[PDB]
Amino acid sequence: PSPTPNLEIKYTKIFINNEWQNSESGRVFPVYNPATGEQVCEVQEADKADIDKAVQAARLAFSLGSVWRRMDASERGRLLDKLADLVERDRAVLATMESLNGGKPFLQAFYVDLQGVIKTFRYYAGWADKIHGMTIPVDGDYFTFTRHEPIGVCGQIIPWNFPLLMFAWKIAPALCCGNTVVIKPAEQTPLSALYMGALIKEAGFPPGVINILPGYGPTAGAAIASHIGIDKIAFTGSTEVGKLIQEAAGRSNLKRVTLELGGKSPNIIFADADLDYAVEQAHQGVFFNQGQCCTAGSRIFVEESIYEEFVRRSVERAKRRVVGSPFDPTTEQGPQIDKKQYNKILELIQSGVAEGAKLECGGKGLGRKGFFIEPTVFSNVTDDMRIAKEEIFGPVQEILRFKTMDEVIERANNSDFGLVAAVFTNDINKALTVSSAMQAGTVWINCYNALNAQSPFGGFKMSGNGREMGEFGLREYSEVKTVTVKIPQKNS
Amino acid sequence: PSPTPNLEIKYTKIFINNEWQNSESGRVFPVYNPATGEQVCEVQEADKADIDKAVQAARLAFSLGSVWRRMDASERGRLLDKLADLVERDRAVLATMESLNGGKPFLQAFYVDLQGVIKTFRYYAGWADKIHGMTIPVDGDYFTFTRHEPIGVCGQIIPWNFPLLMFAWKIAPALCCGNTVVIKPAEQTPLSALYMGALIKEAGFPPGVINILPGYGPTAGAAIASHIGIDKIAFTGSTEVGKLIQEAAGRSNLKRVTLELGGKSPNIIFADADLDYAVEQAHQGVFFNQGQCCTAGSRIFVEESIYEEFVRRSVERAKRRVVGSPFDPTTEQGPQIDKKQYNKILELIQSGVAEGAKLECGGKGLGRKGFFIEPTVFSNVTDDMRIAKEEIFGPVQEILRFKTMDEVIERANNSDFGLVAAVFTNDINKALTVSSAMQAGTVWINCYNALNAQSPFGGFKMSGNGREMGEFGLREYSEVKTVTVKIPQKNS
Amino acid sequence: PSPTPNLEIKYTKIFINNEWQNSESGRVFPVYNPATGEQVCEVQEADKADIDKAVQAARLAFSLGSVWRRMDASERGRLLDKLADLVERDRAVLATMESLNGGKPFLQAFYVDLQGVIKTFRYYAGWADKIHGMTIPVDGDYFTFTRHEPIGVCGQIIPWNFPLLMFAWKIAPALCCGNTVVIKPAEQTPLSALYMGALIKEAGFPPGVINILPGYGPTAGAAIASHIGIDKIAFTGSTEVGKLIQEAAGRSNLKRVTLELGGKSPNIIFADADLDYAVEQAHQGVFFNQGQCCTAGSRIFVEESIYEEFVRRSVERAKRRVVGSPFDPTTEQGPQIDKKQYNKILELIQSGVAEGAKLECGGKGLGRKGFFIEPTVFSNVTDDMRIAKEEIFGPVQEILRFKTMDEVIERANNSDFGLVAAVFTNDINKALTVSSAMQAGTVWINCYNALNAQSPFGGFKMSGNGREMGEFGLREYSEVKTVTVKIPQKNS
Amino acid sequence: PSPTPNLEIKYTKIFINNEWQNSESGRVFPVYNPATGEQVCEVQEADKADIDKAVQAARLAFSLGSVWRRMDASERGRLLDKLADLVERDRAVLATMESLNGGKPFLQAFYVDLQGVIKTFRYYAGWADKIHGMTIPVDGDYFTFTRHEPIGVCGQIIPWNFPLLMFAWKIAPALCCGNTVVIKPAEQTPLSALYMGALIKEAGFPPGVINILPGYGPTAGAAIASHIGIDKIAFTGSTEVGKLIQEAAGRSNLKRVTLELGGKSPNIIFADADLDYAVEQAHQGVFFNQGQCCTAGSRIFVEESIYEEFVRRSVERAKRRVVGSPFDPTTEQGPQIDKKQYNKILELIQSGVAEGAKLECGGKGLGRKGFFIEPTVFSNVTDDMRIAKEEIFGPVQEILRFKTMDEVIERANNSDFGLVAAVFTNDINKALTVSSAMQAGTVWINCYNALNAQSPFGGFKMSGNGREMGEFGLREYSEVKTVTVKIPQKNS
Ligand SMILES: CS(=O)(=O)c1ccc(-c2nn(-c3ccc(C#N)cc3)cc2C(=O)Nc2cccc(F)c2)cc1
Ligand SMILES: CS(=O)(=O)c1ccc(-c2nn(-c3ccc(C#N)cc3)cc2C(=O)Nc2cccc(F)c2)cc1
Repeated sequence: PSPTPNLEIKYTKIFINNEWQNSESGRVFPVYNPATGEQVCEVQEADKADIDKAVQAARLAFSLGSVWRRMDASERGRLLDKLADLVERDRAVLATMESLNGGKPFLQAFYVDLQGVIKTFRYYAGWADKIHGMTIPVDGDYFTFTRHEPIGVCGQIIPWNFPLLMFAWKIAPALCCGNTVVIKPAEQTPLSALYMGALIKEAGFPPGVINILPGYGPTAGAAIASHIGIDKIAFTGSTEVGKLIQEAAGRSNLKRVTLELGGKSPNIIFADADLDYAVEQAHQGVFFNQGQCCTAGSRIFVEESIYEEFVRRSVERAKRRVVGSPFDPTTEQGPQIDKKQYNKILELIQSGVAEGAKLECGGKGLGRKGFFIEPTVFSNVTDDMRIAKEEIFGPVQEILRFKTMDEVIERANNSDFGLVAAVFTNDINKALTVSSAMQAGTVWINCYNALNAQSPFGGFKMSGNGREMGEFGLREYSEVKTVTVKIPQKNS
Repeated sequence: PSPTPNLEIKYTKIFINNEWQNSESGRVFPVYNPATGEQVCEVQEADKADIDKAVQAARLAFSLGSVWRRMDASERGRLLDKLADLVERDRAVLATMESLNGGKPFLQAFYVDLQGVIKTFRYYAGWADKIHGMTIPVDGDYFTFTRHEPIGVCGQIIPWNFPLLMFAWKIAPALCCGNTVVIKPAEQTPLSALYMGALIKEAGFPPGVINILPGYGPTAGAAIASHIGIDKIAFTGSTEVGKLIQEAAGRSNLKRVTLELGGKSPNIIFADADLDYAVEQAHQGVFFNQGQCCTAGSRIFVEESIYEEFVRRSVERAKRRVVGSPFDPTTEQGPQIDKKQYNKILELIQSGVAEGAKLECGGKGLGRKGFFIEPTVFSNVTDDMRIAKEEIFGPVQEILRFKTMDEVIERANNSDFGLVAAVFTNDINKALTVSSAMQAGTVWINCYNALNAQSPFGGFKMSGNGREMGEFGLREYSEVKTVTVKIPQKNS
Repeated sequence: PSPTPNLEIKYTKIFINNEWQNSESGRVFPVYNPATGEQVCEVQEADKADIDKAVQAARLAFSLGSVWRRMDASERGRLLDKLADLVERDRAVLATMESLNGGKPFLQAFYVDLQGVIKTFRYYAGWADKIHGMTIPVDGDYFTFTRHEPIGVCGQIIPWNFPLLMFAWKIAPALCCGNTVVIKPAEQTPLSALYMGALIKEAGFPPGVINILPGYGPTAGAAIASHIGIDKIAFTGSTEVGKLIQEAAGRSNLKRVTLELGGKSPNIIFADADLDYAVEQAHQGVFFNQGQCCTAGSRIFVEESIYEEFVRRSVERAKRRVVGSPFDPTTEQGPQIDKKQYNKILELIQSGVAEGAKLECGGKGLGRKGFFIEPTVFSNVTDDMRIAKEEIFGPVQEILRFKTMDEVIERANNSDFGLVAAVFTNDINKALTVSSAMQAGTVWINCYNALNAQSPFGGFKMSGNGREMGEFGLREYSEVKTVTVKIPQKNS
Repeated sequence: PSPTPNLEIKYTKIFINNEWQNSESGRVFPVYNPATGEQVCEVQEADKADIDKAVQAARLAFSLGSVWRRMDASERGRLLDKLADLVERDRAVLATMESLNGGKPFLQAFYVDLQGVIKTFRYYAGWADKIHGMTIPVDGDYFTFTRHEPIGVCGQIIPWNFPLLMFAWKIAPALCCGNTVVIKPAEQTPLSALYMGALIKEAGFPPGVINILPGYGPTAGAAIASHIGIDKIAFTGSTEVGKLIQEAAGRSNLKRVTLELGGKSPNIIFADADLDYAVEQAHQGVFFNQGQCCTAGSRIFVEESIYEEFVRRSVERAKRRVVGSPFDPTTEQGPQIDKKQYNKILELIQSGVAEGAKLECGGKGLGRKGFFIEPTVFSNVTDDMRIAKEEIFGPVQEILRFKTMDEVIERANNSDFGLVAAVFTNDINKALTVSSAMQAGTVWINCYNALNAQSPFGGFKMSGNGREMGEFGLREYSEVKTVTVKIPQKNS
């Protein structure tokens, strides 16, 4: 498969009540190609004026007697299935948008990102009419049962590293439970989300059920975060910004909050692991999606006996990593998202050099246009170094060394982040000892980034609150109502 | 049974690491008898220095490979079953200690409060080894499972409405999941919790698993909220302080938060019901626990056919409600908790007379000695009156009128709270339409505040976040960890 | 919608390994139009020889490393969704087949049976990747989890009253869990099942996963019931044959057994109920699909206060019930399935007149061709009469009177059949009383025949073993394997 | 703990309605200690007349509105926890009378059989109030929920090799769900079950909730199977009788059947495991309880590299096992249950020495101090010997040899039995591939026989139907009833 030639950007307006609207201020903002820097198009810039309108529509679409509220639970699933069909039909167009907007390699956005989007919508389409309450045997002459209802208007804010995928992970479980959505995609990458508005209208969702508002964080985002008519907010996923999301939630109307924040995920490589397999898996664990994943990956602990051999082949693998244009089927790594990310990475690269880390390869930017960075590897990294803490959303792999399994566990847990961990060993005792001792929401054994629509995802400690994906992602978007009836009889 | 004669307050210290301690400052605050104003005793006053030492004890008792961690989950239940036995043994003392401290009648404290305290422990004693994760059939050659691990150190702040019940409702699920507890009772009523520390040590819980710290809210409670070493705060109290708890969690720790806030809960009485049963149940929905209940039936909606009849028996019975010492067996209504709330119950009962509301009996007090307030009935209330919109933690009963069911549904959900609602009818259709239409976490049909260890609670909107009790109460003290293992084949 | 004009019966051979085979004996058997008595086509007759080939085809398709065993669970759902897509395209053809071969009125086969067929496949298409095991916190240093694996080859026998719907109800849950199927439709109505064989091959199901063998009971059915290579049997039909299935299973290989055996389901009409609603619903619960429903409300208990006028309204409703050709849109009632059922109904109608029942209307066969019978009503049918005890599969309504809820509860339960119940009342206490105090797998309140893909349904006593549909239908097609790992330290 | 000195069998009569009765015939049957051959006491011999009397008692205690029905589910749990207390109190008495009757070493019966009994009662004491149904979101104006209700009278037939452990594993889940029980202990060892009848009436269970009917299989056991007043049967015994049980059930009233038939469980041991640990767990895998376990533990495969070192340390441990009297503390092996069981395994011991298999030790006995067969170790056994395929419930170890993981999985699955498996290895991929490829209900990794109260236990293939001893054990004793109510409007 190949990218769409030229490709027209048809959808650049605000999506409210299934109509394309201009911004109330008339303003727009540009969207760039991170591989070249060219301005790709311009998008309506939503502000508090537009956010209030979408909440108004989402509230009306959620009132009793509404088509969305009345709709059979199985029919909410059929709409999700219909949406997944339109995404598969336009799988090549949406993958091209993700490449042009996010700098992701095309074949990556086609076989990974778009695959996850389709499978997420298909998975949650099956959960619609299977969200069960319970009947409970309470003391006394009572009949007590439990109803799971939708909370209401759900404001959602998603980031730029996985634009379409995060868009799916946010709306699929929320619609599955019958909520209405007001979602703001990242200002850098709003194109794939706006195209989703066209498919949503094509699938037949009632008006106002899904309202997409592109705009900036301090404007549209802060309007959502403190809106008194919004009942639940879901944010992804900077740990710093997430502090204010949960700050404005409590100061406004006490929304229920879900967070999917960052992490400095460790990756333990015991000496008794498939060496050729571990070096490639730890490399893809760091360098996938230009290092722009919350599930990196940065801290790689390797046992000393195989440390110098692991470092050697990791450097060989990093040097041959093909960095180039996203539309090229040989490219493995695209550019970074923007200049601010590009600057912050090179700063963090220079901090490691100025602190005793061995720069084995790379170290600076690539080319003159866009935001390409060399695949770089820092050796002899210690726990106190600046690059040891501080997540680096870039292609920088950092290899540490360790003795004793008890030491690597204490160090890998010695962190305020607890999103993800990965251990590589062939001893079942070592694998289950570490995985049960890790303070992380997802722990992979002999793999990395093994994500799926069936397995829940989310971090420990300051890596987020609540879990997405799987059945446990449905618990974020429901509200338990208990009903107790006085019974004359009461029998078993 | 009979109140314990000449009972001394043996435990007035601070419970850290299964030991009694003084304030690091040496400060001390007094506890009062609201039926009399007498100073009961003096308790140590904890603060940031003492809270820090409680977190250190709780963090060590939660350490990997601790006694509390390696312990079989089944013995976690037998430890909680043992606590229930000690409470059952010392039942008369605790009901006495709750009567002298909280101002509740001894027999109600004996038959209601402690019956629920005992049941809550025995209930969660069985859940301890029945906390289940899941193995997920997932795409690709993988084997994915989850394990429900305890979050960690849990800070808990309970009010004075039910000093012992709220204490049990908090620590029972937390310890059942395997957490450590840094709990802070209310300033007015910290004694029943301090005796529990003795039973806790007597039962055999390892030192540090439960830390009881009496003190002031803005002094000790804020130290729990802002402590970077606490993984989760669970708060029950006023809605305004719950917003700060929400804000204090985002400003510092991003800890998981469970709030349980105010009420102002509707009580819909239909014409086809039993007036004799509905009058008394609605009367006990207001005046139970001296009107100091988050689930108090504030607004009563009576059908137009039977309203003036409803008020007649209501006011009639409300003149027979005995208000006396909480130790006389005939007494049903004790005193209000203290002077700040005593004056507040009256400033708003003045607002009722000041507005179009029509008083039908009481409204002043008794002189007496403590903080006793007359059983007051109001009538011909309108929806916009301040009193039909202010959470009154006092024995005042406001009785409205309604015509159609569609009107009473809109008038009931028109409030920012949403903890509780109740319907009284014999019609199957009216009982089910109204019960589903309400926006509350708990809906009763032909009963009121019939709670149990089973079934969750609750509830909606600005009244709380999450649910205690039932199975779902456990979900707020667990932590879901996903483990994915690469497998060579994957069959089935 | 209109029936397909002159319909080709294209698929009349045995379906094994996604191929069309002739009978090893070379025999064929005829299929008849129950409304005209004329022959429709000839079908290959499956015997013990053909059953043997199907078993080894289904056994081979279930072997480790096969396509069906290694396929993602989500893809087993994709194939089920595609199968539902192919049914909705050929919805008019299959409804024509079922109307032609079963005597059902066309519009009712199009809007009820075919709707349930589609909704069933869609519902179970979602369950595939959502069948979860559990992780259990057991005593000692262990890690215990559970997998739900498919049982293996499932033999299934379905009746003739809902040929297509029973076909979907049986193969959807079995395929959802990953089993292979050997299914034998009733000899009277094998055609729509054989057309499903073509859709299965078109949908892309691997060969041998589904095998359809049309034939007779003592030949095809008996060979399935006693096959040593078949792991589970699922029979739906008469209670008499249900005893032989559970017997042959014990004599062969102790294969698991599911039974749906029907019964004599009561319908209780209280004077508190909507009379005109209950008259119409209870008349639908007796006469639906020519009275050939296992859930038929054969015994209608009516309160004496409204007995004589409920009876009269029912007689008027029966006298205007339109009987005619299944292809005519005005027809509500078609013919019975064959001469054997036709005679059994006419003999039971004679027993009612003999034992002293008031034949209020109808009671004799209508016309010369086909197997049409007049709508029939009885009265004062005391519990000892034969029509009150024996299950009638015909358009015969039987009305009893009662005096007390406690009396009608005991009378309705006095039966070896406990499949389905129904109470009509507007009081919630009476609705809770009967529904909880009855021995029936499904209790409908103020409705009848409200079947879903989401609700279980099954027998209590001699009316079946286990359930189908809902979540609980899946547990009858899954083996639970427990895996326990000795782990080093174990930290709960 | 020492065995009770001169214990007298106080309880010798049949237990019906919490009363001791004699047999309706007056016939009695003698019970023997197989470690002395001397007759110990005489027990009333139950038969059809006594079985009919117990069913009528069991049916009345289950009738609607009874004490057992109306009783709160949580108090059903308190009654179970009370039984566990009395068992731990009379722990010594129940221990010695299990060694006197069953013939097991006293400290084994004290620290194994009794530990399992107390944990089983206390594990199911918590499940009683936590059996939940579910509310279903179905299509249309309906509200659908399910209730998990007890089936009714349940007949149980435990074997002789774990009289008290099987007694708890049977009645605890049944009573947990609210059933009534008619249980028949083994004719070889009925005494400890009879004492439990005293502890039952001591604990306070209503009369008739549990009835103990000591007798013979072909006499009283068959009266349970063929009784039309019993809604469900649970066997546990030999595969041959279990086939007859499902025939007697299908021939009568279609009662639900769950069997625990046991068989030839394999045990794989790879060369990368600790030999000290592997040979010891393999010894106790087939030598525990004098080899009279369903698991067993029979076919022990060993990799080539360590086979002739495995047998060296095995025959060391075999001739080191101190056989003797059950009361001697230094005794590890006891006597077989009786002479016919003693006679069949010697008939099979010669069916290896004569079938070409090599013997390593034992193979005779030690006199006639009882029915003692000395620790015997085989070697060089092939798969199609009568020894490696049949019912050797004695202390016979069968050490096989295998080469490839693929080969031993075929050779281990090649069995009509397959109740349990076990694999010893440190390789993560080996332990995962083998454990998933096994056709067994329980498979252990680096352990054996590690049964716990929390984990379900059952059999695959022909040993056979149903699961017990977990959450899923509850499913076996509950009936699912669906309740659907027509509501005025959806709103979902
Ligand atoms: C959240 S709350 O602080 O607002 C509150 C509200 C109501 C009650 C309450 N109230 N009553 C009550 C009793 C009698 C009458 C009368 N006449 C009126 C009310 C009973 C309860 C109650 O929870 N029981 C209970 C029972 C079993 C287990 C358990 F854990 C708790 C307690 C606290
Ligand atoms: C179904 S069965 O009749 O085939 C059978 C099989 C194994 C055992 C068994 N065996 N052992 C065992 C003990 C020691 C040694 C040694 N050395 C070897 C095996 C322990 C058990 C056992 O169930 N424990 C248990 C523990 C806690 C709770 C509970 F509910 C059950 C019992 C019956």
